[PDB]
Amino acid sequence: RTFLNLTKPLCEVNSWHILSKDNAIRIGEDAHILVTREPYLSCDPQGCRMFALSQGTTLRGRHANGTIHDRSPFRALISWEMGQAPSPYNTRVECIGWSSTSCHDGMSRMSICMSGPNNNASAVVWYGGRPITEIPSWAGNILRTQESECVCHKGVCPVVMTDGPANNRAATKIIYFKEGKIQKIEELAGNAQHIEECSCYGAGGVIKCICRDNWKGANRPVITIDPEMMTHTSKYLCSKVLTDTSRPNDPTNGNCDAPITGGSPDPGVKGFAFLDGENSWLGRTISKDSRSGYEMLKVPNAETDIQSGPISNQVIVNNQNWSGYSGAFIDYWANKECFNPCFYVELIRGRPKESSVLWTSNSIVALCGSKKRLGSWSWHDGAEIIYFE
Amino acid sequence: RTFLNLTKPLCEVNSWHILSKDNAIRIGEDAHILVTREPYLSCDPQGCRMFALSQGTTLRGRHANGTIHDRSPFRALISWEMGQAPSPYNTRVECIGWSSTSCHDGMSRMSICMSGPNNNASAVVWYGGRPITEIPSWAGNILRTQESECVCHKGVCPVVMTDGPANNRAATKIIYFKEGKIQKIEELAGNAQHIEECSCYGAGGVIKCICRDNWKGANRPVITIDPEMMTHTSKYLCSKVLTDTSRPNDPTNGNCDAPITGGSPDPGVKGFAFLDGENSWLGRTISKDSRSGYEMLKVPNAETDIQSGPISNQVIVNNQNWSGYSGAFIDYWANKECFNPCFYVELIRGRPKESSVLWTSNSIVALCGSKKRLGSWSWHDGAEIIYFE
Amino acid sequence: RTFLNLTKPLCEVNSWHILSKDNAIRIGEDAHILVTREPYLSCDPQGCRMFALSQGTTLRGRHANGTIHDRSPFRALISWEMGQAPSPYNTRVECIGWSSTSCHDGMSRMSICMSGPNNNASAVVWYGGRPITEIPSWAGNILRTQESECVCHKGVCPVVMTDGPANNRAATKIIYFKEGKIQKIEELAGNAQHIEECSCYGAGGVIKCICRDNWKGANRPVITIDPEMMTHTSKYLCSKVLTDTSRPNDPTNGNCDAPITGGSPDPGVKGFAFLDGENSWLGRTISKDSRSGYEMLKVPNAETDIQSGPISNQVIVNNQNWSGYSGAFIDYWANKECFNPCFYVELIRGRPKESSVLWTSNSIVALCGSKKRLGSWSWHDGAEIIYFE
Amino acid sequence: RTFLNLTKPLCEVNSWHILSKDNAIRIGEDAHILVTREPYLSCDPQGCRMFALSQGTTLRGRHANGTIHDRSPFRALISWEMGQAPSPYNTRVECIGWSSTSCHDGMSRMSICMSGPNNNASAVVWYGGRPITEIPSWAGNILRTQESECVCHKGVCPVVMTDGPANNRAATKIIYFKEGKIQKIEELAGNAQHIEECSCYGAGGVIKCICRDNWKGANRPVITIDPEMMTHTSKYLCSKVLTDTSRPNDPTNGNCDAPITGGSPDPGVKGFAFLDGENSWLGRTISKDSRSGYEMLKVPNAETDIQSGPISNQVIVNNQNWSGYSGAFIDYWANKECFNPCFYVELIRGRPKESSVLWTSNSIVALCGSKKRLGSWSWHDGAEIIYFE
Ligand SMILES: CC(=O)N[C@H]1[C@H]([C@H](O)[C@H](O)CO)O[C@@](O)(C(=O)O)C[C@@H]1O
Ligand SMILES: CC(=O)N[C@H]1[C@H]([C@H](O)[C@H](O)CO)O[C@@](O)(C(=O)O)C[C@@H]1O
Ligand SMILES: CC(=O)N[C@H]1[C@H]([C@H](O)[C@H](O)CO)O[C@@](O)(C(=O)O)C[C@@H]1O
Ligand SMILES: CC(=O)N[C@H]1[C@H]([C@H](O)[C@H](O)CO)O[C@@](O)(C(=O)O)C[C@@H]1O
Ligand SMILES: CC(=O)N[C@H]1[C@H]([C@H](O)[C@H](O)CO)O[C@@](O)(C(=O)O)C[C@@H]1O
Ligand SMILES: CC(=O)N[C@H]1[C@H]([C@H](O)[C@H](O)CO)O[C@@](O)(C(=O)O)C[C@@H]1O
Ligand SMILES: CC(=O)N[C@H]1[C@H]([C@H](O)[C@H](O)CO)O[C@@](O)(C(=O)O)C[C@@H]1O
Ligand SMILES: CC(=O)N[C@H]1[C@H]([C@H](O)[C@H](O)CO)O[C@@](O)(C(=O)O)C[C@@H]1O
Ligand SMILES: *[C@@H]1O[C@H](CO)[C@@H](O)[C@H](O)[C@H]1NC(C)=O
Ligand SMILES: [Ca+2]
Ligand SMILES: [Ca+2]
Ligand SMILES: [Ca+2]
Ligand SMILES: [Ca+2]
Repeated sequence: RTFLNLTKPLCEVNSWHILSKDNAIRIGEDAHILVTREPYLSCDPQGCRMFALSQGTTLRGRHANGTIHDRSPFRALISWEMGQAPSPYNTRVECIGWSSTSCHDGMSRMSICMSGPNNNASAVVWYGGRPITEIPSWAGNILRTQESECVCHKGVCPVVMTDGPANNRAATKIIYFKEGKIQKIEELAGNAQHIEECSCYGAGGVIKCICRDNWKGANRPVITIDPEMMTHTSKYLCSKVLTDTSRPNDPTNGNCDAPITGGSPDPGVKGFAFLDGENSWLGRTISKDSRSGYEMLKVPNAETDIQSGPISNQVIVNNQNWSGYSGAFIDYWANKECFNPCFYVELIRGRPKESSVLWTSNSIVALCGSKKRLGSWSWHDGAEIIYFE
Repeated sequence: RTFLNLTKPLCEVNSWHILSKDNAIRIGEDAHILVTREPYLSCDPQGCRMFALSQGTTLRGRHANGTIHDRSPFRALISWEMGQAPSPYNTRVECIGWSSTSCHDGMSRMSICMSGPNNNASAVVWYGGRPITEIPSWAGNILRTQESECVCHKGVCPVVMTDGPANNRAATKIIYFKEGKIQKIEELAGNAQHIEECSCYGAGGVIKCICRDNWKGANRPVITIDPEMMTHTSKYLCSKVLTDTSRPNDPTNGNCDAPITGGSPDPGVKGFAFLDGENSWLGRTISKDSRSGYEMLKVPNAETDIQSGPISNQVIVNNQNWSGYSGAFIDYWANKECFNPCFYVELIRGRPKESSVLWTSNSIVALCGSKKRLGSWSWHDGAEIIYFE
Repeated sequence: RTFLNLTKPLCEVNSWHILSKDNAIRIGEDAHILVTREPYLSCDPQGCRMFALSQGTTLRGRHANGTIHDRSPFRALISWEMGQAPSPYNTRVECIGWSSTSCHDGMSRMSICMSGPNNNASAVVWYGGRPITEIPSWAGNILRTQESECVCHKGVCPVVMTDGPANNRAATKIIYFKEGKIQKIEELAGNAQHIEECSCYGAGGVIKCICRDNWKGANRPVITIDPEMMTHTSKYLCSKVLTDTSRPNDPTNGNCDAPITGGSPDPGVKGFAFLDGENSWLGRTISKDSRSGYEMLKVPNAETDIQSGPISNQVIVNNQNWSGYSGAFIDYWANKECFNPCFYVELIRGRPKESSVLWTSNSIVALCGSKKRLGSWSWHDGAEIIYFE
Repeated sequence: RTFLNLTKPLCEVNSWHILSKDNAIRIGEDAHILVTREPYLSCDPQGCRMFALSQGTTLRGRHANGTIHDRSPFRALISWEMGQAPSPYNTRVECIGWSSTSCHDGMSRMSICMSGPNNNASAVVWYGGRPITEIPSWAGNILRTQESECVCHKGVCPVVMTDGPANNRAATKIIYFKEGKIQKIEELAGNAQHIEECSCYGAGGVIKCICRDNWKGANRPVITIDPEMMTHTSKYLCSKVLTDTSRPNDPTNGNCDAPITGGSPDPGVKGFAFLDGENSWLGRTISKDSRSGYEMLKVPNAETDIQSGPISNQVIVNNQNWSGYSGAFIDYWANKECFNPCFYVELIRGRPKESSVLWTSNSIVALCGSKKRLGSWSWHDGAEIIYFE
């Protein structure tokens, strides 16, 4: 056991293979499955786990009614063995709250959750399963964070947090942790105009966080973090291939340093990309308006070229099925000379798009890169809504 | 592993951060969750766990009917991973009976349960998960104990027990254990006139037990124990801020050495406080009459000053929601230079306050000290009783 | 770490303290609890576990219907953490069949199950979780064994087995195992005329098995086994206090060497006793006709004196409640200078005594000796049969 | 821990003893049990586990409806502790997909699953719980594999795969893995004309794979693999005792080098055999037409003599009960001088044979060889289909 160092480059990726799928809604139709949303996966030296914000009720329970609501005193971050569906019997409570992140540094796991009222939230930072630090809201408006895993290097794990408006300038900070203790706090710098729900990974000693601009941009903000110097820079993804949801049609040219407006009717969704020159892949919903479908697009130089377009594609979820948030993770402890990109897609079921039921929940699908040319099919949730009526 | 020694001082506390909530009643409305009461938490070198007295049925089961009853041959102390809800599938039986205490001495856990008929109860003392000692009733009237964790120092774990009337003078003893064997027994001494359900913690080589006087006082008795000499003193919390339930209004002056009587209609409830000069916090139900709401009041010198009032407060459970028992615990194995205060609140649902159902049970919330000034909100149970009708 | 040696003497016993109780039937009214019968307990260096023969269905399942039947291809020996109820989620399948025994030699656990048709059953002997040895029926009539734990000394664990009529002379053997391999087989010798379902325990290098004579005696046969020499003798309990069920009134004198007959209407039930001169205790159903109630009786010199009677008694289950099989076990790995006797009572619910349901199952209660004079109460099953109607 | 090698000989087998049975359909009538099919068992240094392809839904759930269907994005290979029934709470996801194999090389477990659309399937190869290698379909027609365990020798684990028509010549390959990495690929060679679903086992440094010819033969193809040279040969079982399902009556002579045609109405079923000169056993369904009943036949020189007939038999499942797939496995880590043959029988319930329900699933029974002459009885599933109507 030692601290993880981000000493390896990203593996070449040409295709995406299936890693895990929990079929939670299908199973939760009759088994005791907790309602969730905002899932992800995170790994450690022993393997990978799935994570999500429980709503403190089962899917078939009468308390599933009303779970469209994002914040309550009944939510908590829970983790479970990858592949299983989350039940009250197989899940570990990482922390209490309604927004979270988590990562392993090679020694222990840090987990963070925000809870409390809108104008007075606080974060609690846990390490090795114990509470270490507490951070009060600094802008009095829903202190909140990534909703996917953080990334560590030589013991130092940066985390992106925001507090302030969802539709206006907000106060974002990069907080650098070691064993759950604050090493440094920076205010967000650079040209990104709004930051939410960053999806982050590391490679070659560099951490990149592709985030959600909920205020103006249909293009995604990118923050580049040096976890050794504990400094960062920010801007937008340059590609004309817009990846936020509710975006206009892709334009002739993207914009590296300003948001591209437009889209209807959603201001944003969590998402991700892996940016590695020619070896760059962008995820997005297939629908430009809604959280339906999901596609991976290989867009060489998407980080630096406003003219970059797709040279290959892979449908992860067809546009006849619902998707949701998407984010990045990597099994940094794999026995490979490169760090292989993985991602998950949250498959939201229920409200508001399916209003024949009273609840909102999701299942999870996750895939990682392949150098091979693999065939594919749609990994939709798979549940029949009529069965819940 | 080594014996825990109470060598550290209490951490400074200015507010309370969320530690855990199990949402047991919400989840138990449709998953297989045990009916409980008298819950608490207790930690060890590896972490913290939740404890409670099962009723030997699930919340939705037909045998949940009648569970307002406190004592039966179908109760047992159970423990389980912090944050999970107590099911028949994830709970460890610590011992059999209907009143208990438990604590880890740094090497192993000691667990104690009382069972039997009112006029002939006995305690069984467990250590390392094996029964070590048995203790028969000495006053033939519901031999009973703490209903929250005991505390250990150099292997010596004092426990406060009582046998005798609930509504008149009784026979309290402090029994000193090491590896589940009786080292010494003392009869209660000092100015506390009635002792029940003590909530105890350790700091700076001194163990403090804040208890319930079910006979006269609305102020809580306080026993101070020297675990090395195995001797003690007792009196009452000096503060005018009364913390028992069914208490009258706070008077102008409290009384260190005599009970402050009054209040209606109930003689008492298990509660707690941390007492450390200016760094003192008293918990109580917000209602002076019923087990509803729960608030933490910072009252400097509450332990010694009859005129001490609150300088701050934090609502833990709003007064439109049910509370219950409350008690102290500490993660004595945390990687801190001080012992940080934690507490839990039992959130009782069902009878007698909610008679639309035939059962009585509870969920749990737990919080710990923070040196920061954190925002707060209500951590009420969150179940809808109508769903159970 | 090492093979257990039976070198310690039995602890002095003056009353019985509660060890465990699973409340399976109460819990199983709603939770997913397996139908069982023929339970017992058995310990190893880490702790104690509960055992029983599942019927391959849950209590509330439609397949619980018809579970009065003793033998099917759907039964198996399962073990689980002491105190929990047996569910499909927390039980380990030891082996497959419809008669069993099990014991730990200090290194690993041996478990044995018989299965197959009446005229052609077979035993499979398991060790450390792997199948070691198979034993075919020698008399073509329901090869069967103890239905409670065996006992090992220096790695040698003798097991008593019977093959032959239940209501006439049969063929009993003592098979000595080591690591699941047969070391020696002996034909039953001595004065016991019929042997079934032996309840065995060890002390001072000697193993005593108290059994059920289903053919003639209402007094119980006693087999004494020397595990080093691998030899034995047999006779009956001498006491006039008869302990099998469906017995006549206790006569003026018992008989050391021949069966005391009589009783109505059933030939036998599994039972046990601890025999240590003055320190001797006999368990039996309170009713002399049916398996109801259960009492422990201290009968000095029960093993040698035909006029020995009780000098103390403890009611374990009141005569208004159903009991069932009873058997011996000891936690040989306790941190004590003596081996402390323990026993369990099988609490049978359903058919044939409770015919308003279609199933037969049980719950378990277990107790151990105390040197103290402890109060007591009835530890009956606690389920309300009407809730299953 | 070392790499396992196959130098030991097969144990002599004269009868079959019961190893395990999970009773999953009986139990799943009321507990939360996953719908499965294509089960098997596989062992490692610690013991054995049960495997199967889940359908991503419980047996009682509404999504059970439609589970006759073999391939969907909702299936996954799951493993669990031998003897338990597969629930959402005790199952490990080995990989995602609708065809699999798995085996332990003495150091870690390799698991492989195929998923994707019929024309573009892909395999993901896992080792030690991590994804290692991906393989795209090469014939573009349902790439598929063994549905029972693979076998490893000195780090090398051969796997047989097929891609192509089910009803005509297809493209079978042997792929040799080491730590999940491809060491070599071979096209099928020899006189076997069609290969599906091989049941494989090792002894004397040689792996034999007994398969299913779904195109022509009612006799079973046999593939002999040398795991050191990484080469193979193929032909058919010589015996007149035909072991596929939907076969004609046994002819007077079998055929070592060509398929024997006939039987109605089904083209084949996964099965197995142990081939060891005189010590040879063939399994098959009792019915020549349908997947009903199951018998083991000892047929000396079945691998080499076309006139070889049975010299003994054992009924495993009577012909009044449904059977299904059957396959081979061995506990190669047993403490024995020889490798003892084991096998399982999949017990299919529901569609198409039991059309009164909407689902298809199964339970499992497994047996291993014995040198003794043990009696036997039928180990059928035991659920009442009426209870599911
Ligand atoms: C802390 C919190 O409530 N986060 C919520 C965020 C915010 O609403 C937006 O990022 C605006 O800040 O996104 C969601 O609401 C959403 O769009 O589904 C889900 C998530 O629970
Ligand atoms: C899951 C689904 O049905 N998605 C469909 C959506 C939704 O019906 C609307 O977004 C509802 O507002 O509409 C589309 O035009 C889109 O947005 O891509 C087509 C897509 O197939
Ligand atoms: C052993 C026992 O019965 N303890 C019970 C005590 C006593 O009744 C009082 O302390 C009076 O002695 O408090 C309760 O009843 C109560 O107030 O809810 C709960 C608890 O179960
Ligand atoms: C949980 C709850 O509703 N509490 C309410 C109680 C209860 O109605 C009574 O205690 C029932 O006896 O009444 C109050 O006046 C009080 O006690 O402060 C107001 C409080 O909001
Ligand atoms: C193997 C077997 O069937 N054992 C059964 C035995 C025998 O019937 C008797 O000992 C007569 O041999 O006792 C029972 O039937 C019984 O009385 O409740 C239960 C047990 O299952
Ligand atoms: C559990 C129970 O009800 N036991 C009762 C039994 C049974 O009813 C009969 O044995 C059934 O045949 O009858 C008694 O006379 C007896 O045996 O002592 C009284 C006892 O209270
Ligand atoms: C990958 C796949 O679908 N395998 C299926 C195979 C193929 O149909 C045949 O081997 C023909 O190739 O056999 C089954 O269908 C069957 O007979 O019950 C079950 C199994 O799921
Ligand atoms: C389980 C069962 O009932 N099997 C019966 C089968 C099936 O009914 C048919 O195969 C359905 O196609 O028919 C038989 O003639 C046979 O196959 O030997 C008799 C056998 O008892
Ligand atoms: C096979 O394993 C055995 C037992 O570990 C070992 O003695 C032998 O050297 C190995 N044989 C080969 C050929 O590797
Ligand atoms: Ca946006
Ligand atoms: Ca009081
Ligand atoms: Ca008898
Ligand atoms: Ca065929």
